[PDB]
Amino acid sequence: LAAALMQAL
Repeated sequence: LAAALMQAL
């Protein structure tokens, strides 16, 4: 999940 959200950066 972390990667799924951190793609924003």
